[PDB]
Amino acid sequence: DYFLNNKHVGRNVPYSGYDCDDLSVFEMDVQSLISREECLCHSMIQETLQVMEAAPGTGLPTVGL
Amino acid sequence: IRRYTDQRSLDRSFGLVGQSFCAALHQELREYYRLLSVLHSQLQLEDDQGVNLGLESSLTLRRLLVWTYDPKIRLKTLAALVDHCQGRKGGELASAVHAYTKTGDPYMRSLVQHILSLVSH
Amino acid sequence: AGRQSRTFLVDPNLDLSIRELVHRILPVAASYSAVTRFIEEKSSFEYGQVNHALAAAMRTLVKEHLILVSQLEQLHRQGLLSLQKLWFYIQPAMRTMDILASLATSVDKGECLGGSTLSLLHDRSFSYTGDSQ
Amino acid sequence: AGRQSRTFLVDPNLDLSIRELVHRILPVAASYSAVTRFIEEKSSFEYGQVNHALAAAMRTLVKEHLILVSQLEQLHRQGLLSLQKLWFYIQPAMRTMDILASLATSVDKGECLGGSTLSLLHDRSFSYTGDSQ
Repeated sequence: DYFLNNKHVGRNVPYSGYDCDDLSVFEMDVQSLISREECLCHSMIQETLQVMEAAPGTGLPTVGL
Repeated sequence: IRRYTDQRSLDRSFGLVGQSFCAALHQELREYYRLLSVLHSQLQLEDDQGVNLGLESSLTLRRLLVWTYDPKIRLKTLAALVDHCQGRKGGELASAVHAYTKTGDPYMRSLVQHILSLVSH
Repeated sequence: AGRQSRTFLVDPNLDLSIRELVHRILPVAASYSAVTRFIEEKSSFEYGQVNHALAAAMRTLVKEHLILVSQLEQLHRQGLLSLQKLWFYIQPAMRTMDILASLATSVDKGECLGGSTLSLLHDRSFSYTGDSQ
Repeated sequence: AGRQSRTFLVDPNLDLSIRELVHRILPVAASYSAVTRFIEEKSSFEYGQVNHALAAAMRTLVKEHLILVSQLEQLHRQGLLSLQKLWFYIQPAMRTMDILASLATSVDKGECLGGSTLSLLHDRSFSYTGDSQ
C-alpha cells in the first residue's frame, strides 16, 4: 500500500538513522514479485511446450476416437 | 559539510551553542558514515563473493543510486541547513534552526526537529 | 526546451520497428524526468508545505520506480530480459508513471497552492475513480 | 462452390498411387474445412446460447486437431513421419472429423434451433449407438 511503505510520510516521524534495512526488505519484495512473474511465465511456457511436445497422436483429449 | 565542521571545530569563539551544533552535526555525520560503511561492506561482499548474487548488495550503478536516493536528500538538507546557518551564532543560530523547522517535508521535519531539540537543550 | 516534455534522439540506424517500440516506451522516461523536475522544483520551502508533501509522496513513488528499474537491471545482467518482456513488465509501471505525470502537469499548470492544491487533488481523485491502482 | 465440401486441385504429374492416397486423405481436410467454417460462422452471438456452445465445443475439438497436426508436422520436420503413418494416424481422426461434419451439415440443413436443436442432438446421439467413440 502506498501509505504502508510511506515511512517518511507522517506527522510524528521519529528521528531515525539512514538505516535502509526496510529498504532492502522492500527491494527483496519487489525482486520476489518480479521473480514470481518470471517463474509463472516460465512454468506456463514449459507446460505449453510439454503439451505441444507430446508424441504424435498422443495427448489427444478424445482417446481412441 | 566536513569542511564546515572542520572550520567551526577550531573556533573557540563559536561558544557552547556553536560547539553543540557542531557536535550534533558530527553525530549525524557519523551516522551517515556508518550507513555509507554498511553500503560499502555490502558492495565489497558482492565483489568478494564472486557470485553474481542478484541480491540488493550487488554493486549496480542503479543499486547504488537507489541506496543513495534517501541519503542524497538527507545530505542535501544538511548542506542547506549549514549554508543557512553560516555566520549565525547564539540566539541567531537558534533562530536559524527554528526557521528551518518550518519545512513541509516530514523526513526533513524529523531531522530538523531532532537537531533543534538537541542544540537547544 | 522550457516546460516541454523531454524529447529523445534515436539513432537513425535502428530498426524502424525497434524505433517505434522505443518511441512507445520513451513516454515513461519522459514522465519520470518530468516528475523528478517537479519534485525538485516544488520542494522549495517557498512552495509551501502542501507542495513539500506532494514532492515527498512523489519521492516515495520514485523510489519504488527506481527499485523496479534496479531489479530490471539485475535481470538484464542475467541476460534474462527481452524487449518484449521489458515492455510487459513496464506496462503497469508505464501507466503508473503516466498517471503521476499527468497529475504533476496539472498541478504545475494550475500553480495550485494550499487549499487550491487540495481541491485539485480531490478532483483528480474523482478523475481516477475508475483506476483502482 | 456453394454449401459443398471443399475441392482440391492436385498437380497432375504426381504419382497415381500418391494421387489416390491424397484423394483418400483430402476428404478429411474437406470435412475439417467445412467444420471450421460452420464453427466460425455459428460462433456469432446471434446464434444463441445453444448454437454458440456447440460452436465452442467444435472449436475445442478443432484446437485438438491442430495440436495433433502440429505434432505430425514435427515428426515430418523430424523426418519421422511416413505417408502411411500419417494415413494410419489420421484415419480415426478422419472418421471423427467426418462424423462431426456430417452432424454439422445435418443441423445446418435442419436449421435446428433451441429445443429443436436439442432434439436433433438427442436423435444424433441415438444415431451413434453403434459408435462408442
